[PDB]
Amino acid sequence: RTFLNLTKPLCEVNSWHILSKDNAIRIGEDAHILVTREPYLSCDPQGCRMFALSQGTTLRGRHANGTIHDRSPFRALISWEMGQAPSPYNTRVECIGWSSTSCHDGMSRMSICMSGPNNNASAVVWYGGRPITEIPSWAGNILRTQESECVCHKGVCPVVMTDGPANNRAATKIIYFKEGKIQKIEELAGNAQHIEECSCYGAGGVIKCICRDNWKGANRPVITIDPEMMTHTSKYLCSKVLTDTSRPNDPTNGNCDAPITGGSPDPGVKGFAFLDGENSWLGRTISKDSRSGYEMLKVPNAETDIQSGPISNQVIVNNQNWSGYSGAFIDYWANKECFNPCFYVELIRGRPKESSVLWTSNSIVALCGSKKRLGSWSWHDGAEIIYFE
Amino acid sequence: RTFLNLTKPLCEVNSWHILSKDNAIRIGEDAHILVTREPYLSCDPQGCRMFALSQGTTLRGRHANGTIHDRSPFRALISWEMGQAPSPYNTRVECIGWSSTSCHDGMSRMSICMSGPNNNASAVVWYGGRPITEIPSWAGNILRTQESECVCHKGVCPVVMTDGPANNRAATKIIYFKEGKIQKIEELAGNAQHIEECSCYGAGGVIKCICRDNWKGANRPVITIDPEMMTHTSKYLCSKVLTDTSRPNDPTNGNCDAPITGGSPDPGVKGFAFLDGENSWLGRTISKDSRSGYEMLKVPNAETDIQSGPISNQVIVNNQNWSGYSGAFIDYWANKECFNPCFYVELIRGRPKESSVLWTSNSIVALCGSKKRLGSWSWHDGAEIIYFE
Amino acid sequence: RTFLNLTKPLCEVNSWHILSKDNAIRIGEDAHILVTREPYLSCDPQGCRMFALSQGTTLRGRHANGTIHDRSPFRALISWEMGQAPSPYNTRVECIGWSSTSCHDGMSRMSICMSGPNNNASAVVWYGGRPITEIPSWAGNILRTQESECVCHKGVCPVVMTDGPANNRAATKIIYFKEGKIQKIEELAGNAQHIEECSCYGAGGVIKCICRDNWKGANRPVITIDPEMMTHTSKYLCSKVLTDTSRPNDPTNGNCDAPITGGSPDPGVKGFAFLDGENSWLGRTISKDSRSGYEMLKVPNAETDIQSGPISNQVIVNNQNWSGYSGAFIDYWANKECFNPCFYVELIRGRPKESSVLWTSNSIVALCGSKKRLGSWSWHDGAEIIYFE
Amino acid sequence: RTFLNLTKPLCEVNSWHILSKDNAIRIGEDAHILVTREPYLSCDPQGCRMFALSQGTTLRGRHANGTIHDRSPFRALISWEMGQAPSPYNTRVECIGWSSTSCHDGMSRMSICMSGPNNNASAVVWYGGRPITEIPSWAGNILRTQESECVCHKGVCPVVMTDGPANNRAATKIIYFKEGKIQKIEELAGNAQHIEECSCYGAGGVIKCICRDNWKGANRPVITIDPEMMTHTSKYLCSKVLTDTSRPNDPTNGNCDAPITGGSPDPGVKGFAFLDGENSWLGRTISKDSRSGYEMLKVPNAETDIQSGPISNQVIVNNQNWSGYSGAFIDYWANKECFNPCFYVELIRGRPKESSVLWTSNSIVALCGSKKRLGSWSWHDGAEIIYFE
Ligand SMILES: CC(=O)N[C@H]1[C@H]([C@H](O)[C@H](O)CO)O[C@@](O)(C(=O)O)C[C@@H]1O
Ligand SMILES: CC(=O)N[C@H]1[C@H]([C@H](O)[C@H](O)CO)O[C@@](O)(C(=O)O)C[C@@H]1O
Ligand SMILES: CC(=O)N[C@H]1[C@H]([C@H](O)[C@H](O)CO)O[C@@](O)(C(=O)O)C[C@@H]1O
Ligand SMILES: CC(=O)N[C@H]1[C@H]([C@H](O)[C@H](O)CO)O[C@@](O)(C(=O)O)C[C@@H]1O
Ligand SMILES: CC(=O)N[C@H]1[C@H]([C@H](O)[C@H](O)CO)O[C@@](O)(C(=O)O)C[C@@H]1O
Ligand SMILES: CC(=O)N[C@H]1[C@H]([C@H](O)[C@H](O)CO)O[C@@](O)(C(=O)O)C[C@@H]1O
Ligand SMILES: CC(=O)N[C@H]1[C@H]([C@H](O)[C@H](O)CO)O[C@@](O)(C(=O)O)C[C@@H]1O
Ligand SMILES: CC(=O)N[C@H]1[C@H]([C@H](O)[C@H](O)CO)O[C@@](O)(C(=O)O)C[C@@H]1O
Ligand SMILES: *[C@@H]1O[C@H](CO)[C@@H](O)[C@H](O)[C@H]1NC(C)=O
Ligand SMILES: [Ca+2]
Ligand SMILES: [Ca+2]
Ligand SMILES: [Ca+2]
Ligand SMILES: [Ca+2]
Repeated sequence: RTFLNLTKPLCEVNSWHILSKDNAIRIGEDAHILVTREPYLSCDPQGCRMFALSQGTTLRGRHANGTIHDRSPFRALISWEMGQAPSPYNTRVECIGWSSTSCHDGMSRMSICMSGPNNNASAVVWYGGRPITEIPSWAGNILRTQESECVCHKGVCPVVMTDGPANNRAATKIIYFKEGKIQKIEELAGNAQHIEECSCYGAGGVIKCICRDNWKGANRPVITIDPEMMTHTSKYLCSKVLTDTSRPNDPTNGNCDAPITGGSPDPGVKGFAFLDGENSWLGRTISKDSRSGYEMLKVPNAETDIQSGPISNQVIVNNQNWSGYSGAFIDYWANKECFNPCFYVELIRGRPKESSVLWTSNSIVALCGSKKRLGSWSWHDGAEIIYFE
Repeated sequence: RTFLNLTKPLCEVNSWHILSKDNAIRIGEDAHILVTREPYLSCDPQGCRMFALSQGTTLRGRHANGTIHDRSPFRALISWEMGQAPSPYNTRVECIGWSSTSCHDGMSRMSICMSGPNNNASAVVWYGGRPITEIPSWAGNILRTQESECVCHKGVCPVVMTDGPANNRAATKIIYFKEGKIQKIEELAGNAQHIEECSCYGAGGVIKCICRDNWKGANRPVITIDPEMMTHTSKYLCSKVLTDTSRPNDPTNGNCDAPITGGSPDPGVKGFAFLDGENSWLGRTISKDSRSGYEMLKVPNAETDIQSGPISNQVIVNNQNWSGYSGAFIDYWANKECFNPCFYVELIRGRPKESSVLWTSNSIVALCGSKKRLGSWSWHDGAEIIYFE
Repeated sequence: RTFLNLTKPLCEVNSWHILSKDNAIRIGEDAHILVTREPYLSCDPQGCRMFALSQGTTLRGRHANGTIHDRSPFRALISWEMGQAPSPYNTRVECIGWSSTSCHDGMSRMSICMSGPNNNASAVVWYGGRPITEIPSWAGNILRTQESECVCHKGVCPVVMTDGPANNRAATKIIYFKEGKIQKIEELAGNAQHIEECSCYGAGGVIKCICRDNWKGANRPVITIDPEMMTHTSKYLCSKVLTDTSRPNDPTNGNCDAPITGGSPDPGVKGFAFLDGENSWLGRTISKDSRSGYEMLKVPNAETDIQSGPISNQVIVNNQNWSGYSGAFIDYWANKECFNPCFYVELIRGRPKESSVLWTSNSIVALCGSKKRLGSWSWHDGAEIIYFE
Repeated sequence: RTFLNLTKPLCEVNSWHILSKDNAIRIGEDAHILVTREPYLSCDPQGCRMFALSQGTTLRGRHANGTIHDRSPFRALISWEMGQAPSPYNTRVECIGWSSTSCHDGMSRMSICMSGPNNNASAVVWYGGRPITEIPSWAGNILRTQESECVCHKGVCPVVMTDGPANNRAATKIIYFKEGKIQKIEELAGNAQHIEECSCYGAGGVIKCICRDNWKGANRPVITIDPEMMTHTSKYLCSKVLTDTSRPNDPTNGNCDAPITGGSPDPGVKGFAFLDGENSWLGRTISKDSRSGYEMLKVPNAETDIQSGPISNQVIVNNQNWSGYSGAFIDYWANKECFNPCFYVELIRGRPKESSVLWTSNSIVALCGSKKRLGSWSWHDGAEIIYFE
């Protein structure tokens, strides 16, 4: 056991293979499955786990009614063995709250959750399963964070947090942790105009966080973090291939340093990309308006070229099925000379798009890169809504 | 592993951060969750766990009917991973009976349960998960104990027990254990006139037990124990801020050495406080009459000053929601230079306050000290009783 | 770490303290609890576990219907953490069949199950979780064994087995195992005329098995086994206090060497006793006709004196409640200078005594000796049969 | 821990003893049990586990409806502790997909699953719980594999795969893995004309794979693999005792080098055999037409003599009960001088044979060889289909 160092480059990726799928809604139709949303996966030296914000009720329970609501005193971050569906019997409570992140540094796991009222939230930072630090809201408006895993290097794990408006300038900070203790706090710098729900990974000693601009941009903000110097820079993804949801049609040219407006009717969704020159892949919903479908697009130089377009594609979820948030993770402890990109897609079921039921929940699908040319099919949730009526 | 020694001082506390909530009643409305009461938490070198007295049925089961009853041959102390809800599938039986205490001495856990008929109860003392000692009733009237964790120092774990009337003078003893064997027994001494359900913690080589006087006082008795000499003193919390339930209004002056009587209609409830000069916090139900709401009041010198009032407060459970028992615990194995205060609140649902159902049970919330000034909100149970009708 | 040696003497016993109780039937009214019968307990260096023969269905399942039947291809020996109820989620399948025994030699656990048709059953002997040895029926009539734990000394664990009529002379053997391999087989010798379902325990290098004579005696046969020499003798309990069920009134004198007959209407039930001169205790159903109630009786010199009677008694289950099989076990790995006797009572619910349901199952209660004079109460099953109607 | 090698000989087998049975359909009538099919068992240094392809839904759930269907994005290979029934709470996801194999090389477990659309399937190869290698379909027609365990020798684990028509010549390959990495690929060679679903086992440094010819033969193809040279040969079982399902009556002579045609109405079923000169056993369904009943036949020189007939038999499942797939496995880590043959029988319930329900699933029974002459009885599933109507 030692601290993880981000000493390896990203593996070449040409295709995406299936890693895990929990079929939670299908199973939760009759088994005791907790309602969730905002899932992800995170790994450690022993393997990978799935994570999500429980709503403190089962899917078939009468308390599933009303779970469209994002914040309550009944939510908590829970983790479970990858592949299983989350039940009250197989899940570990990482922390209490309604927004979270988590990562392993090679020694222990840090987990963070925000809870409390809108104008007075606080974060609690846990390490090795114990509470270490507490951070009060600094802008009095829903202190909140990534909703996917953080990334560590030589013991130092940066985390992106925001507090302030969802539709206006907000106060974002990069907080650098070691064993759950604050090493440094920076205010967000650079040209990104709004930051939410960053999806982050590391490679070659560099951490990149592709985030959600909920205020103006249909293009995604990118923050580049040096976890050794504990400094960062920010801007937008340059590609004309817009990846936020509710975006206009892709334009002739993207914009590296300003948001591209437009889209209807959603201001944003969590998402991700892996940016590695020619070896760059962008995820997005297939629908430009809604959280339906999901596609991976290989867009060489998407980080630096406003003219970059797709040279290959892979449908992860067809546009006849619902998707949701998407984010990045990597099994940094794999026995490979490169760090292989993985991602998950949250498959939201229920409200508001399916209003024949009273609840909102999701299942999870996750895939990682392949150098091979693999065939594919749609990994939709798979549940029949009529069965819940 | 080594014996825990109470060598550290209490951490400074200015507010309370969320530690855990199990949402047991919400989840138990449709998953297989045990009916409980008298819950608490207790930690060890590896972490913290939740404890409670099962009723030997699930919340939705037909045998949940009648569970307002406190004592039966179908109760047992159970423990389980912090944050999970107590099911028949994830709970460890610590011992059999209907009143208990438990604590880890740094090497192993000691667990104690009382069972039997009112006029002939006995305690069984467990250590390392094996029964070590048995203790028969000495006053033939519901031999009973703490209903929250005991505390250990150099292997010596004092426990406060009582046998005798609930509504008149009784026979309290402090029994000193090491590896589940009786080292010494003392009869209660000092100015506390009635002792029940003590909530105890350790700091700076001194163990403090804040208890319930079910006979006269609305102020809580306080026993101070020297675990090395195995001797003690007792009196009452000096503060005018009364913390028992069914208490009258706070008077102008409290009384260190005599009970402050009054209040209606109930003689008492298990509660707690941390007492450390200016760094003192008293918990109580917000209602002076019923087990509803729960608030933490910072009252400097509450332990010694009859005129001490609150300088701050934090609502833990709003007064439109049910509370219950409350008690102290500490993660004595945390990687801190001080012992940080934690507490839990039992959130009782069902009878007698909610008679639309035939059962009585509870969920749990737990919080710990923070040196920061954190925002707060209500951590009420969150179940809808109508769903159970 | 090492093979257990039976070198310690039995602890002095003056009353019985509660060890465990699973409340399976109460819990199983709603939770997913397996139908069982023929339970017992058995310990190893880490702790104690509960055992029983599942019927391959849950209590509330439609397949619980018809579970009065003793033998099917759907039964198996399962073990689980002491105190929990047996569910499909927390039980380990030891082996497959419809008669069993099990014991730990200090290194690993041996478990044995018989299965197959009446005229052609077979035993499979398991060790450390792997199948070691198979034993075919020698008399073509329901090869069967103890239905409670065996006992090992220096790695040698003798097991008593019977093959032959239940209501006439049969063929009993003592098979000595080591690591699941047969070391020696002996034909039953001595004065016991019929042997079934032996309840065995060890002390001072000697193993005593108290059994059920289903053919003639209402007094119980006693087999004494020397595990080093691998030899034995047999006779009956001498006491006039008869302990099998469906017995006549206790006569003026018992008989050391021949069966005391009589009783109505059933030939036998599994039972046990601890025999240590003055320190001797006999368990039996309170009713002399049916398996109801259960009492422990201290009968000095029960093993040698035909006029020995009780000098103390403890009611374990009141005569208004159903009991069932009873058997011996000891936690040989306790941190004590003596081996402390323990026993369990099988609490049978359903058919044939409770015919308003279609199933037969049980719950378990277990107790151990105390040197103290402890109060007591009835530890009956606690389920309300009407809730299953 | 070392790499396992196959130098030991097969144990002599004269009868079959019961190893395990999970009773999953009986139990799943009321507990939360996953719908499965294509089960098997596989062992490692610690013991054995049960495997199967889940359908991503419980047996009682509404999504059970439609589970006759073999391939969907909702299936996954799951493993669990031998003897338990597969629930959402005790199952490990080995990989995602609708065809699999798995085996332990003495150091870690390799698991492989195929998923994707019929024309573009892909395999993901896992080792030690991590994804290692991906393989795209090469014939573009349902790439598929063994549905029972693979076998490893000195780090090398051969796997047989097929891609192509089910009803005509297809493209079978042997792929040799080491730590999940491809060491070599071979096209099928020899006189076997069609290969599906091989049941494989090792002894004397040689792996034999007994398969299913779904195109022509009612006799079973046999593939002999040398795991050191990484080469193979193929032909058919010589015996007149035909072991596929939907076969004609046994002819007077079998055929070592060509398929024997006939039987109605089904083209084949996964099965197995142990081939060891005189010590040879063939399994098959009792019915020549349908997947009903199951018998083991000892047929000396079945691998080499076309006139070889049975010299003994054992009924495993009577012909009044449904059977299904059957396959081979061995506990190669047993403490024995020889490798003892084991096998399982999949017990299919529901569609198409039991059309009164909407689902298809199964339970499992497994047996291993014995040198003794043990009696036997039928180990059928035991659920009442009426209870599911
Ligand atoms: C802390 C919190 O409530 N986060 C919520 C965020 C915010 O609403 C937006 O990022 C605006 O800040 O996104 C969601 O609401 C959403 O769009 O589904 C889900 C998530 O629970
Ligand atoms: C899951 C689904 O049905 N998605 C469909 C959506 C939704 O019906 C609307 O977004 C509802 O507002 O509409 C589309 O035009 C889109 O947005 O891509 C087509 C897509 O197939
Ligand atoms: C052993 C026992 O019965 N303890 C019970 C005590 C006593 O009744 C009082 O302390 C009076 O002695 O408090 C309760 O009843 C109560 O107030 O809810 C709960 C608890 O179960
Ligand atoms: C949980 C709850 O509703 N509490 C309410 C109680 C209860 O109605 C009574 O205690 C029932 O006896 O009444 C109050 O006046 C009080 O006690 O402060 C107001 C409080 O909001
Ligand atoms: C193997 C077997 O069937 N054992 C059964 C035995 C025998 O019937 C008797 O000992 C007569 O041999 O006792 C029972 O039937 C019984 O009385 O409740 C239960 C047990 O299952
Ligand atoms: C559990 C129970 O009800 N036991 C009762 C039994 C049974 O009813 C009969 O044995 C059934 O045949 O009858 C008694 O006379 C007896 O045996 O002592 C009284 C006892 O209270
Ligand atoms: C990958 C796949 O679908 N395998 C299926 C195979 C193929 O149909 C045949 O081997 C023909 O190739 O056999 C089954 O269908 C069957 O007979 O019950 C079950 C199994 O799921
Ligand atoms: C389980 C069962 O009932 N099997 C019966 C089968 C099936 O009914 C048919 O195969 C359905 O196609 O028919 C038989 O003639 C046979 O196959 O030997 C008799 C056998 O008892
Ligand atoms: C096979 O394993 C055995 C037992 O570990 C070992 O003695 C032998 O050297 C190995 N044989 C080969 C050929 O590797
Ligand atoms: Ca946006
Ligand atoms: Ca009081
Ligand atoms: Ca008898
Ligand atoms: Ca065929």
